[PDB]
Amino acid sequence: APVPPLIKEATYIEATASGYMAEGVLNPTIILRRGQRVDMTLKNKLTEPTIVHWHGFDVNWHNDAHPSFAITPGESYNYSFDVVNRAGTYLYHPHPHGLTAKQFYMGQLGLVIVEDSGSDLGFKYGVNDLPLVISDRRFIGGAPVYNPTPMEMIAGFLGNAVLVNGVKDAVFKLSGGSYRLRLVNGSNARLYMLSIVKKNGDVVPMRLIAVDQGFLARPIEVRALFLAPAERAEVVVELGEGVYLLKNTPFDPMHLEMGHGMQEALPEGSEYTIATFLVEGKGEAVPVEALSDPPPEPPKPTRTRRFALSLSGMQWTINGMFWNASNPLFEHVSVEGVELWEIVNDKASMPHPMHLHGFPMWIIERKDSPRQVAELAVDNRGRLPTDLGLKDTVLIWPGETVKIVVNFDAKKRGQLFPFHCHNLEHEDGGMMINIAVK
Ligand SMILES: [Cu+2]
Ligand SMILES: [Cu+2]
Repeated sequence: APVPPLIKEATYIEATASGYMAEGVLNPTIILRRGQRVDMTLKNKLTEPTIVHWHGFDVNWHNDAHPSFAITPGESYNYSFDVVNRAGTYLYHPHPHGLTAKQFYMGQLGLVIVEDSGSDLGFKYGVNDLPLVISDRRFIGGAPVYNPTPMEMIAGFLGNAVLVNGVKDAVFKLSGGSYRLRLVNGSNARLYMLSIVKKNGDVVPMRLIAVDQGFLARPIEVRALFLAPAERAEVVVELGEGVYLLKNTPFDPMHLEMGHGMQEALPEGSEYTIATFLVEGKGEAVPVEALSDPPPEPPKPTRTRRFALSLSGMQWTINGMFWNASNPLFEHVSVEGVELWEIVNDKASMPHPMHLHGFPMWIIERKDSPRQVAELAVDNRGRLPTDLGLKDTVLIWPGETVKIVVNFDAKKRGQLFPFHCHNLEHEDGGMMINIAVK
């Protein structure tokens, strides 16, 4: 069961080409307590600028940290803030404009686990509480390469092999029993439709217990789940003796941005094995029923804002806007109070996992979703099981409209927070804008 080692005291971290180094260990999982103080210094050991982003964290833009605060090689940057996020699985990764995709892909990506009273639900990290960070790489000669062509910058860079926690053909030797699996899409662009199945047997139901920003009100059994870049989904499964497989099952990738898609070595919608679970012996049963940290009801919006996701020529845009490299402080959108955002993805487009920094989002409704998505919805608002928890990254399919509500807390007025697609090629391509809180 190869998973990232834990790091209790993350006071110092170095950004290296192979990933974050702290205490001699690469990309360790930073575990924190809701309410505790974080204080750590980032040192840039790269040959280019960089900055760490605490994905999904409620912090000020200085501790976000905003792309404009990126540091040069040799410099350091200090983060100091109180952890006010709910128990959940978050991430820490690079955010320098134009260089994020490569740094991320070459190795810079770690997990941030926030714990609170009773959040471990009886599971032990590294034993039966397993984070599965799924990523893909394009191997040439057995080594990963990141050489996106202009067309791949438009569509997203897809690898020809999928890894779990940095391991190719990932295999887990487990004992029979209950397992909490923290599914994390750590890929640059690849979308997954995840299912757990008994080898040459049936699909194993997964009980979804948490997403990006924490626990759901109650567990929700699902058979498959879409997981786009940066989305997180924690599920509980009961494994008996035998062989189980974490797989990608068939779906329509909907690459309609430039005709109908390009030739791929490992088709996004093809069936393939992500990880193998060799379950042998009798292990511990961990009863899960009550999740004691429900998500709050969404607030009442006083203003509706429409967002159009479109490809303008060779430039991905949001309401026609895109990042201004010459002015990283440009205020694309001025917001205040509680707003309802209607995010509409063009038909001649591709799925985009939109992510908002600094403020979590409540998913209100999905409309005009493709059938493969509509069939998975569990309420009359077209919402998916993952849409039922508080989120920070949501997938919007071509032709689909996803409505979300966000509380732009007045406490953060005067600060800038990025709103962008988490497909890293799109992000580096400029599909990111600043949200200015007023
Ligand atoms: Cu973020
Ligand atoms: Cu995108």
